Amino acid sequence: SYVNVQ
Amino acid sequence: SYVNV
Amino acid sequence: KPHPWFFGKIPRAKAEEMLSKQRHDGAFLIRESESAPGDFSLSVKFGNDVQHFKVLRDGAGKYFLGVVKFNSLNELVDYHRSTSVSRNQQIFLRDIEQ
Amino acid sequence: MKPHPWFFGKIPRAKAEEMLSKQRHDGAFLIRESESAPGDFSLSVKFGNDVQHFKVLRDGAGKYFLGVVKFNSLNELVDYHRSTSVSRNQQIFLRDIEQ
Repeated sequence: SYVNVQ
Repeated sequence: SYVNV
Repeated sequence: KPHPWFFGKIPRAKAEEMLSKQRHDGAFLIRESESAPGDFSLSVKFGNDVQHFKVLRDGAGKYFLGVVKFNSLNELVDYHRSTSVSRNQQIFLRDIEQ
Repeated sequence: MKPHPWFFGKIPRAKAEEMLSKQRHDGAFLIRESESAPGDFSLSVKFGNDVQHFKVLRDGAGKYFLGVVKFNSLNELVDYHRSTSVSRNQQIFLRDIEQ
C-alpha cells in the first residue's frame, strides 16, 4: 500500500 | 539545539 | 490562489491514473484517504509508477512522513556510513581518528 | 562480545564539540546520552569548521531512529519536500502538476 510503512 | 528538530 | 495539489477525497486509482498521465517525476497530489478517515495520503510519480506516502500526525498533531528504525544502535551507525545522517547535507559517519 | 567505541556516556555538549572539532575528517562522530531529554541519545558529528548535533530516539520496543523534521501544516510539508527528497533511497522532489 504505502511506501513509508512496512 | 539539534539539526533534525 | 488556492493550492492545485489538493484534491480532497479521491479514490486511490484515480490519483494513480492522473499522475500516470504526467511526464515528470515529482508530479504529486495530496488526497484525503478513503481507507483511513482523517488521514492524508501523498501520491507521487516516479518513472512508470505511482508511489504512496501516508501523512502521519504525532502526539502534538505535527505532520511528518515517518522515520527509519533499526534493531540496534550500531546498525544505525553502520547504515549511516553509506547514507548521510543529514538529508540536507552530505555527512557520512567515520570512526574517530585516535 | 565487544563494547561500542563511539559511546561516550553522558558527556556535555561542550566536551563533545571541543573533542570532535579537533578531528581532521568529515564524519568524525560519537554517541552520547542527551542532556536535553533523558532516555534520548545525541549523535554529534564533525563537518567543516562546525559540529552538528542529531537527536536519536529509542522507542518502547528498543528500536533506534533519527529524529525527523515536523510541520505545522500540509502546506509546509509539501513545500519542504520540493527541496528535500520524499524517498530515502531514491531522489524524488515534489513538482506542481502540469497541464
